[PDB]
Amino acid sequence: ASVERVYQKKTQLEHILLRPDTYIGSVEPLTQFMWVYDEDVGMNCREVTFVPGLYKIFDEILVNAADNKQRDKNMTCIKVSIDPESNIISIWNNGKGIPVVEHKVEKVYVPALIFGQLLTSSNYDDDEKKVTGGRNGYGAKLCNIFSTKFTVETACKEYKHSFKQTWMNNMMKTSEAKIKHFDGEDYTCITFQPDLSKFKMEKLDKDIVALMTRRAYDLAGSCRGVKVMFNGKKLPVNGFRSYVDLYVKDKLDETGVALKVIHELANERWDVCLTLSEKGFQQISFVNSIATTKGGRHVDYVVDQVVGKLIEVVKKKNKVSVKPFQVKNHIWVFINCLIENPTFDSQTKENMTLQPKSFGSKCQLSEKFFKAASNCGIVESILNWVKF
Amino acid sequence: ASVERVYQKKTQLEHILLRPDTYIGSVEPLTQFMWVYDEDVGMNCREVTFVPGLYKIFDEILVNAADNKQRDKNMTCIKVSIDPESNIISIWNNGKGIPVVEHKVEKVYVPALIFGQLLTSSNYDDDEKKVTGGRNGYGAKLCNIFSTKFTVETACKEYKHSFKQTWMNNMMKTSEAKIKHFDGEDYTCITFQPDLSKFKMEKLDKDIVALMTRRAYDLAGSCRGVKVMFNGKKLPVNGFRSYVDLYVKDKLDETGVALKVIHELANERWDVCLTLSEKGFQQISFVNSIATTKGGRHVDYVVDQVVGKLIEVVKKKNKVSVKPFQVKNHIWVFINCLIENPTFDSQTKENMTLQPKSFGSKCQLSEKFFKAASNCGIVESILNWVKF
Ligand SMILES: CCCc1cc(=O)oc2c(C(=O)N3CCCc4ccccc43)c(OCCN3CCN(C)CC3)ccc12
Ligand SMILES: CCCc1cc(=O)oc2c(C(=O)N3CCCc4ccccc43)c(OCCN3CCN(C)CC3)ccc12
Ligand SMILES: Nc1ncnc2c1ncn2[C@@H]1O[C@H](COP(=O)(O)OP(=O)(O)NP(=O)(O)O)[C@@H](O)[C@H]1O
Ligand SMILES: Nc1ncnc2c1ncn2[C@@H]1O[C@H](COP(=O)(O)OP(=O)(O)NP(=O)(O)O)[C@@H](O)[C@H]1O
Ligand SMILES: [Mg+2]
Ligand SMILES: [Mg+2]
Repeated sequence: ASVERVYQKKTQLEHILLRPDTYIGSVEPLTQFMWVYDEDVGMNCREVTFVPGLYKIFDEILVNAADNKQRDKNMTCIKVSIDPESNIISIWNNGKGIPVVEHKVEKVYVPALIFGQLLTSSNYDDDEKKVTGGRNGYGAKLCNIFSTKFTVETACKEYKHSFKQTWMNNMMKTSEAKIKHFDGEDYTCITFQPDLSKFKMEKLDKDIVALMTRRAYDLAGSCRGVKVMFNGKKLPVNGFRSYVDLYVKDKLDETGVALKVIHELANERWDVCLTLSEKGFQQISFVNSIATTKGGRHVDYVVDQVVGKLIEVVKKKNKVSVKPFQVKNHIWVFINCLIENPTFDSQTKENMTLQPKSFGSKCQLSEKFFKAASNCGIVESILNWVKF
Repeated sequence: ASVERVYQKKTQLEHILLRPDTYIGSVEPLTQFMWVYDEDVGMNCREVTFVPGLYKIFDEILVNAADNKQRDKNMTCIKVSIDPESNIISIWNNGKGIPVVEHKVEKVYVPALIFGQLLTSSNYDDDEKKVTGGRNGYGAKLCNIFSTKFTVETACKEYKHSFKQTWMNNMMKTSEAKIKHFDGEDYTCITFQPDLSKFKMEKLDKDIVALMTRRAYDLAGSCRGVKVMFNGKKLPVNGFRSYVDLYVKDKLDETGVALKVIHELANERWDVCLTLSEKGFQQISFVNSIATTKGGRHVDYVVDQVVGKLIEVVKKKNKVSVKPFQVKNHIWVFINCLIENPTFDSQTKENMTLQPKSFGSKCQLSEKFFKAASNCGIVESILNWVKF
C-alpha cells in the first residue's frame, strides 16, 4: 500500500458518512429492553430492535421543534406525522418561523444556511444562558445527510415571506428555494424520507415507529405549554405528572401493593417524581426535552439528595452499615429539568455532563418530599435487608 | 440582535474550542471515585478531582503509541515522562516511525499532515480489519489544539530521514520542519505542554498525574508484548493477570476471606478475570488498549455468559426467582480484548457500541471457567439472599 493509500484525509461530509457513530449513534441494529408506545398496548417495556441512528435523526428534528418554544414563548403546538408506507415523516411547529432573508455574511437565505451547511446554529453565543437542547450546529444537517429527501418549509410574518427548499440524496442535491409572500400565522415544517439503506432497513417497522411515537409522548410530558399531536390526534398528556402516570399509575410492587409515587415541582425548572424500584436503579430523565438515556449530573444531583435523607431515616432504625448504592438500587426516579447551556459527551446527548454549580438553578427538595419518600417502600426494602 | 449575530457559522477548528465536550470531554473539573496510581500507596480507589479533557488529550497520544504495535509487531517499548514543574509530557515509542516524505496528494510531509490537519488517519479503510484504537482521525490534532507547545519527532530508516516539527499556541503557529539523515532504530516521540488555561488549572497536580500514571500501568497490562516505562523506570507489570493483581491480590471480602480470582485467556484476543463484588456491578475493561470506562457490548457479551451459567447453578439449589441484575450485582469483571474496527458513541471512546457479531472473534468461556466462577462467592451471596 502506498503512502497516499495508507494516510488519508476526509472532508467533514465524508467523515459523517464514514464514521456515523459519533454523530448519530450506531447505524446497525440494536436489541434492548426499553419503553415504547405500541399501537396495541400503549406504553410498555419490552425488547425492541431498532437502529439508533435512525431514532436520532428523528430526535434531532423533534428537539429542534421543542427548542422553538424558547425563541417564541407563544408557541403552542408540535404535530408529528409518520407514514411507513410512503416513508415520510413530518414535524411541524407553530410560533415564530425562521427569518426568510439573505444572511449578509454567508450570502444565502438563513434557512438554507442552517439546514444545508454544517456547523450552523443560533446556539453558539453562550453569554445567552439558554435552555434549548440545541448546542452544536449539527442536528438538522445530520437528518438531511441521512435522508433521501429533506424539505424545509418555514413562514415568518415579520419578514413577509415563506420559504420552501428540498434537498435530496443525502444533502448532495438541491434546487432553488421557493420564496412567496406570507402574512399569516408563522410555522416551520420539516418533512423527510430517511435513507433506510444507510440503516440496512426496508421499511419503518413497528419497533422504530413505537419508539418515535414514545418520543412524542415524552415531549407532551416534558415541554411545558406545548401540545403534541401524533398522526392527527392530540396526545392526552398535559404535563409531567400525567406523563409519569403512563409508567407507574397501574403498577404494583412484588407484594401486590400499588406503587406509591411522590412528586414535587421544586421550581419551574425542576419536576421530580419518585417511587420504588424492584429491578435495580432506574431513571427516566429529560434535559431541555432531550431524553438523557444514560443519565448525567442532573440525575445524580437529585438522587444523591434522596439517598442522603433516606440513609438518615434508615439509620434511626438500624441500631448494619447501609451503603448508598444499596439505597439507589431501590429508586425509580423521573426528572424533567431545564439546564442552562448543558454539555454532553456526544452529539447524541445521552449523558449530560455539566456540573450542578453551572446549571443556572437548584433543585432543593422539600422536607415534605423527603418524608413522603420515606413512605414509598424504599426504607422498608432496605431495613428488611438489614436483617440479612 | 441582528440576523448575523443570531445565526452563526463556525469553522471546524473554532468548533473544537467552543464545544470541546464532544471531542475531549469536559473542560471543567469533575470529582469522582476511581482508581489511580499514587506515589505513596500505588494503586488505590479514592475520590479524584481532575479535568476529563486533560486526561483525554494525554490518552489520545498514549493510545496512538499502543496502536503502533499493529503497524509494527516488532515494537517493544513505550516510555512516558511527566514533569509537572516544567509542564512537559512526552510519550515515546519504538518500532516503525512515520514515513518522512511528501504526501503526493496533500503536498505536505506525512507527519505534518496527520498531526497538523483535522480528519487525517491511517485508519479510514475498514476493509482492513484492524485492532487499533484509532478510528476517527482527530486524537493527535486534539492534543495539539489543547497544547501551548506540541512537538512531533519521528525517524524512519526506510525513508532515510528523521522529522521534527513544533506547533505552538493551540495549533495556530508552526515553523518549517527539521529534516535530517537517519539510519538508526526507528522511533516516534510526541512532547507537549498542555494548555492548562483551557482547563482552568495552574499546574499538573497530584490527582491528574496519578490518573495519567495509572493509564501507563493499564497499557503495561493491556498491550501485549510492549514494556512500559514511566519517568525512566520500567513498570513491573508483565501481562493482564499481573495487572489485575494490582486490584485484587490483597483484597478480602466482607467476611475476611481473600477474594477468589478466576482467569481465562479464551484466545489471543480475549483475556478475562472475574471475582466477587460487594459494591454492586464493577467492570474494568480495555478495547484495543482504550479504557472503556462506561463499558459496552464487549462487557455485556462476557458478563451475560457468566450470568447465564450462574443462574443455572443457583437454580439447582433454589427449590425464589433470581434475576440477572441480582447476579450481575455481585460481579467484578476484568476484560482485555482486541476488537476489529470498533465503534463508540463519542470521540472519548468510553462506551464501545459494536455488536458482538461484528467483533471478528468470539470469547467462548470454558466449562472449567464457569465451574471456577461458581466457587468465587457469587453463588453463595445470591443463595444467602434467596433466604430473604
Ligand atoms: C440508543 C437509544 C437508547 C434509548 C432511547 C430512548 O428513547 O429511550 C430509552 C429508554 C427508555 O425507554 N426511556 C423512556 C423515556 C425516555 C428515557 C429517558 C431516560 C432513560 C430512559 C428512557 C431506555 O429505558 C430502559 C429501561 N430499563 C429497561 C430495563 N431495565 C431493567 C429497567 C428499565 C433505555 C434506552 C433508551
Ligand atoms: C472521564 C474519565 C473517567 C475514567 C477514566 C479512567 O481512566 O478510569 C476510570 C475508572 C477507573 O479507575 N478504571 C480503572 C482502570 C481503567 C478502567 C476501565 C474501565 C472502567 C474503570 C476503569 C473508573 O472506575 C470507577 C471505579 N468504581 C468506583 C466506585 N465504585 C463503587 C466502584 C468502582 C471510573 C471512571 C474512570
Ligand atoms: N423548528 C425550528 N424552528 C425554528 N428554528 C429552527 C427549527 N429547527 C432548527 N432551527 C434553527 O436551525 C438551527 C440549526 O439546527 P441544528 O442543526 O439542529 O443545530 P442546533 O439545534 O442549534 N444544535 P444541535 O442540535 O445540538 O446540533 C438551530 O440553531 C435553530 O436556529
Ligand atoms: N506514535 C505513532 N506512531 C506512528 N504513527 C502514529 C503515531 N501517532 C499517530 N500516528 C499516525 O497519525 C495518525 C493520526 O493520529 P490520530 O489523530 O490520533 O488519528 P487516529 O489515531 O487514526 N484516530 P483517533 O485517535 O480515533 O481520532 C494515525 O492514524 C497514525 O497513522
Ligand atoms: Mg438541533
Ligand atoms: Mg489516535
